[PDB]
Amino acid sequence: MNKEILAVVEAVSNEKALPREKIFEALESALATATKKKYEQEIDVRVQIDRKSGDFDTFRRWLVVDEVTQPTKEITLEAARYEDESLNLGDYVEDQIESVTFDRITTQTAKQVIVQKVREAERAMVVDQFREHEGEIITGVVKKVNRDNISLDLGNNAEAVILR
Amino acid sequence: GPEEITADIPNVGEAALSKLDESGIVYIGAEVTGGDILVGKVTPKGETQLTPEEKLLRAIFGEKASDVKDSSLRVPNGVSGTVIDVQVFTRDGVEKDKRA
Amino acid sequence: HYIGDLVQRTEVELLKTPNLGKKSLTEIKDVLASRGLSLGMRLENWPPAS
Amino acid sequence: MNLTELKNTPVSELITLGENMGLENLARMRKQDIIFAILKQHAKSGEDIFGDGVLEILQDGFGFLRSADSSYLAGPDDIYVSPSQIRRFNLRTGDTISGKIRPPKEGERYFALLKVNEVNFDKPENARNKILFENLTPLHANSRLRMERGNGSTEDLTARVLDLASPIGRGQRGLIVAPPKAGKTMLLQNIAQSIAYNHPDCVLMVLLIDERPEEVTEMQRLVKGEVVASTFDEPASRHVQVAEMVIEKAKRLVEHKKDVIILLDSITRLARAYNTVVPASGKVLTGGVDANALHRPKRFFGAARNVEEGGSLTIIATALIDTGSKMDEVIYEEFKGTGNMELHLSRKIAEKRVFPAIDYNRSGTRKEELLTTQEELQKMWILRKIIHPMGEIDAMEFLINKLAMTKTNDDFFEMMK
Amino acid sequence: MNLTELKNTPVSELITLGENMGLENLARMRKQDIIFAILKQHAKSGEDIFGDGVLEILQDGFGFLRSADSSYLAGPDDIYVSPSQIRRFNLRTGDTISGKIRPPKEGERYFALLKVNEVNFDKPENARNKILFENLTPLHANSRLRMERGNGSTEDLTARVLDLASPIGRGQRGLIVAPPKAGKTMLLQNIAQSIAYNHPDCVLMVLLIDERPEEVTEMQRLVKGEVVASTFDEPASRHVQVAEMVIEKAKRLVEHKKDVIILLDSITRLARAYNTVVPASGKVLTGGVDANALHRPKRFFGAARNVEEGGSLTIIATALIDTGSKMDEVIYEEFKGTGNMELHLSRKIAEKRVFPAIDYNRSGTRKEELLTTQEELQKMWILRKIIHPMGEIDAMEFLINKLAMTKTNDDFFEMMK
Amino acid sequence: MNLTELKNTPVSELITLGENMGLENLARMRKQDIIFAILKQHAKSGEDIFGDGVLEILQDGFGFLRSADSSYLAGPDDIYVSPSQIRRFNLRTGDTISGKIRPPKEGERYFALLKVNEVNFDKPENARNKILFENLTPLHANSRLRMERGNGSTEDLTARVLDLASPIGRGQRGLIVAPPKAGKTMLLQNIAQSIAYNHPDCVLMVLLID
RNA sequence: UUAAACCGGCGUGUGGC
Ligand SMILES: Nc1ncnc2c1ncn2[C@@H]1O[C@H](COP(=O)(O)OP(=O)(O)O)[C@@H](O)[C@H]1O
Ligand SMILES: Nc1ncnc2c1ncn2[C@@H]1O[C@H](COP(=O)(O)OP(=O)(O)O)[C@@H](O)[C@H]1O
Ligand SMILES: Nc1ncnc2c1ncn2[C@@H]1O[C@H](COP(=O)(O)OP(=O)(O)O)[C@@H](O)[C@H]1O
Ligand code: BEF
Ligand code: BEF
Ligand code: BEF
Ligand SMILES: [Mg+2]
Ligand SMILES: [Mg+2]
Ligand SMILES: [Mg+2]
Repeated sequence: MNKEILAVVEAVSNEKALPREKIFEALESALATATKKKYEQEIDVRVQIDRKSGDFDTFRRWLVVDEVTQPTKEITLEAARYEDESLNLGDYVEDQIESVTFDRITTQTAKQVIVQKVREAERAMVVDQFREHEGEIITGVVKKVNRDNISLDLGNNAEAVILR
Repeated sequence: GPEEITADIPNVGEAALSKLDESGIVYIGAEVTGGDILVGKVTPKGETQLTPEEKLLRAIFGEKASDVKDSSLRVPNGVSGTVIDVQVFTRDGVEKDKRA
Repeated sequence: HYIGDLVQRTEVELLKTPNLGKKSLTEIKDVLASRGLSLGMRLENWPPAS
Repeated sequence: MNLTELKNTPVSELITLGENMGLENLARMRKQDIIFAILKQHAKSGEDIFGDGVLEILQDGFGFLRSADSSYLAGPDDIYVSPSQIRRFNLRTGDTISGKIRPPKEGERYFALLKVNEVNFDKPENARNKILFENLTPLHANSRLRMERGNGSTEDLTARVLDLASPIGRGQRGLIVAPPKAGKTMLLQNIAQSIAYNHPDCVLMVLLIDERPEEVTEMQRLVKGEVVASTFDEPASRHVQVAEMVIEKAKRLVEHKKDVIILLDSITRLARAYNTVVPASGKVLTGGVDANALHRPKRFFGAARNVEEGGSLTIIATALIDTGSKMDEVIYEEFKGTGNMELHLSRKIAEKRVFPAIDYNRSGTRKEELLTTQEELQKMWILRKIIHPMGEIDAMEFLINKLAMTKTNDDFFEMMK
Repeated sequence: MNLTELKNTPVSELITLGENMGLENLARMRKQDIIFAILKQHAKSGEDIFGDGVLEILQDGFGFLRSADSSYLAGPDDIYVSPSQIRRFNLRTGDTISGKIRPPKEGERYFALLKVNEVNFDKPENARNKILFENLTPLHANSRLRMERGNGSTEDLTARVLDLASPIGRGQRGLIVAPPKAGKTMLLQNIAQSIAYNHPDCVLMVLLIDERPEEVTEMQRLVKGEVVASTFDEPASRHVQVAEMVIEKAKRLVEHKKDVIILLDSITRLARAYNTVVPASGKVLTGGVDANALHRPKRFFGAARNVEEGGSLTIIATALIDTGSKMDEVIYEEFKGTGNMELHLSRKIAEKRVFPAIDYNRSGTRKEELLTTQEELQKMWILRKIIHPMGEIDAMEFLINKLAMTKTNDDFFEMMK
Repeated sequence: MNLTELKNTPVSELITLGENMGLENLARMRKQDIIFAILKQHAKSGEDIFGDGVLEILQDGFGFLRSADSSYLAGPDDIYVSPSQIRRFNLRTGDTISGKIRPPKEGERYFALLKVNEVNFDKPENARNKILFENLTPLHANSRLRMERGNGSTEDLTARVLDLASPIGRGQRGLIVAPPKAGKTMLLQNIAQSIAYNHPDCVLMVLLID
């Protein structure tokens, strides 16, 4: 259960590209995408798994907007009387508690989101490797040209773009 | 990889999983009308040559891969019925499920 | 009883309805708006069946 | 209504009040659980309850209104505070908040505070526009807090001796260095009683950490003011909780320009708890204390200060020696240099049934000229000059005899003539 | 009938009674298994059995009536208690319950208690409407419990010395700090015998944790009262079980306004078991003890208190030193500050065949003026004044010689004249 | 503008200046946090801020401009210094740098120093071509730094006694060996005051630890 | 380059008309 998730976050190789905080926010996103599959109601669900202390506890986001379609995520600009919300924007609820726990498709979603997150961390790494020269002349070969922008390479998988 | 009968079926409604037990085989006495899953035979398809991160990840998350393969038997379109007897036979060495 | 009167009842009368909290309101929002209907729609012909 | 209004009275009145409310057998559950059930029924009667408590902020952003009589600990009557109040007013830890509360609907946890009506015994407008505590300008003790009672009791000397050894004032940082079985309990008792009787203007906040429950009951119903304590019944977690909570309450009360006396005993057990609840840095110091184990204790100790704008925070934390091991002594050392007020008690004289045995030699106060008038300072200088060249036993018997032969301190000056 | 009524007698009478009941060979199974089979047959005769035991509550909500002679442990005669009784009366842990029981039908486990007839030797109406234990008001020892026997035995001195070193009373919290091979066994033996003979009004509850079975047999059939013990035959689980069970029984008996003496030896092995059964917090303290490993021991130790309303709980838990390692000493330290009653025994004098070797110097009692009259207190003060300036061996030989030269303690006062 | 220019004054002027800038309630956050928000708004007005601070170099190669009034510690107004400046001028630790700074875009951390305008109260050309400190030639105290004030105060003696006990000069290495409760505080106080009054040419840098 | 939508071959045996 939660001890398994703790073992996973202890066993992640890129603890430096993705420390505990990014790991449990990635699991937030993973459980959200999993709840997208648990219920046919497409609802954004933060779950604040509280990595260090304990395990997940499911919430429900109100997505404040005057519309009413998918009412699990519909609140008008001022519907904040009940539950002492008293907030126009950002007031979100905790209605459904302890939803479907980890199953195999939940692990599939977690796996894909954590691997794309490792990819995003490597993108931050190449950002750092291309930075420190912001505002300097640099050499670069191009890869593709488009009507709105062009792609450029420098070496070491250094990817950049030049807009129109 | 081998073939499994894990009842965790992806991309399927809960109404279709209602007849299934914890193992993946419907109980003895639950009637079926249309094409409804009664064997949870979902198995991986994803090829080898995955990066070390992929292998370590799928290992630390249990034993999960491109398992989305339905590969499940349903009733033929047109025939109803009520299951009254289940028969399962394992190969020597394969672990016996709880229903067997 | 009939939503023929609740169709003329928007979401401003949901949490003011007595004892509509977290899970009961969740069910009300789910089993009503997911079937193609919207909670609260203005019309003027429900009495004469027109 | 107010929880403390139901808490000042024993479980018997709570039981009969619940019988008035018509509920299940109340005596079976705990008395604070009785109060929870009683407030639930009172809310069922169709009225908004009025609650109060000091704020405790968790990581999630919401708050808990811990009550005074519950020793600032977790309870079923801890009012939930929605984050919206922290967004509007940003009430920090220790802010005494009073306002309207509602019952918990099912699947909820506790009562929820709807609207604040009183912020630290002041209007809520002063809560947002206010200068902070760590943002203040610390200073020395300007105003003197006299200690003698004035009617000449036997333990009244235990206050006079302080006024004769080293004065105590607002915003000071006091240490009480004493071994076990020395006389610290009765000392802080009469100190609190004298502060309350002679100076009822200041807010007396006596503190007790990891003592006998009988001691807690003797302290709560003997002195004037709020008595929050955490005995050995609570682990280091609740110890550090109550400690930081009372210190933040004192911070807020000084922010509201009020004087707070914090008599704590002992600081060594607090330091032990802190060293218990710190992450390991892969190394240990001399005595068995972690490296960063002193940072938060030092913060809690240095929270006391005298302010230019208004209010004061004066802490008197007792240090414990003669424990056999090093680590406690280490604490003592790390605490002699941070506090600007030392007071040392004698056990070698206490075993002789000679009370009170205060170390007149190593006692002292930094910037003590601001703690007493001119000619009284001259006379105290001459008196310490007289006390110095004689032996320890000599000075102590002279003290006890000639002060019990007197009634008040200025009478003592006029008798030494 | 009652299980203890079949338990006071050996296995021989149980065997012949089972032969009277006409069953399979009884001597083959265990004697408590014999009692189980015998009660099963007695229930087969068409009668409702009358059972009794103290309640143990599991997570499921039902209860077990553990018997006294079974050392408050799991047995085949542990009466099952349906949750409906916990819904009606809410009998907590340690409540001595007696009532009607039925045999277990097949596929069941044990006997089921139908209707309670006696709750803690009182009517069941007092069980629901009653003030709780942790809800009481703790106080100090007001009434003095004398220890001397009165006929002048050689080990009678071992009681007198206590009355001469530091008095003992109701609601006190006593520690016995002694190394191995010092004389704790015979000491607590004659202490229990003197409490029983001179003060038969109070409930003597001697406790034994992790000792020799021969010691358990010597303790059970020598002193007055119930003797529950758990030797090394049981792991830390059953150790903490019997400990919490006797402490909850004492809590309930004090709730019923009765005095309970709990002589425990030793507290260090109990602390070791507790440290064995706590979850790891990813860190260790000095000596090899977990952080939260002391919370529950501290609770069990501070359960003792003197009550305003009625009853008292006085525990005398023996502390063990000179074990070579640190952790045990650590326990001792964490236990000197919580107990308000210390008593220290000497092994350096015990090796000299000088018994009893009680440390007269570091022994003491807090608020000991409430433990003895006025002039006797003056005389004890003067006697300690006389004992102080002489050496350790001097004080101890003076003690033993001049007290064996006396018979009683007031006779000792009148001989010192 | 300059952070210290907003730091010499208490939190009250900072609060009214933020009210002039039209922001959220400033008194709620800390006064140095007030300065951070105020400089953020000042940068929002479309102007390049002028900052200054002494350089602190981490392992990554970039730098932080710690301010004087913040006790040379970590703060929200610590100007980020890109490694390119350490590549051009190679400003070492302790170099008082003043120059143009920009606001932090979102997802960034603090203000970034664009171009240095003042290096240790001198032109930046002297920063690259300069002889180093551990590269110097150490010597003894040649010039004498007198300590007596000259108007005869009671603690003026506390300076005179030094001039009568053992003189003090430039480049010296002095120790003050004293037990607690001896009079070190007032001593160093009047020492600093006498050095400042009688010798205002030298840079007085008083230090206090714990 | 980006966005949206959709994604029985063979033999054998038996029986019937
Ligand atoms: N001012 C005093 N007058 C008389 N006795 C005192 C006084 N102070 C302490 N005592 C004695 O000290 C004992 C309690 O000491 P205690 O406060 O427990 O010291 P510590 O806090 O160092 O353990 C009491 O028995 C009491 O007789
Ligand atoms: N009052 C006493 N009179 C005579 N001998 C004693 C007395 N108390 C203890 N002893 C000696 O102590 C020994 C038993 O010590 P024991 O109680 O087992 O040590 P511990 O204090 O470690 O439990 C016996 O052999 C006995 O001779
Ligand atoms: N020249 C002086 N005139 C008057 N009082 C002095 C003088 N020097 C020291 N003192 C007194 O001695 C104390 C010294 O305090 P402090 O400077 O903190 O000593 P230390 O630096 O050793 O801690 C002050 O409280 C002050 O009252
Ligand atoms: F025995 Be003292 F209270 F440390
Ligand atoms: F060996 Be003894 F019982 F401490
Ligand atoms: F010597 Be003091 F602590 F400044
Ligand atoms: Mg004490
Ligand atoms: Mg023994
Ligand atoms: Mg100093």
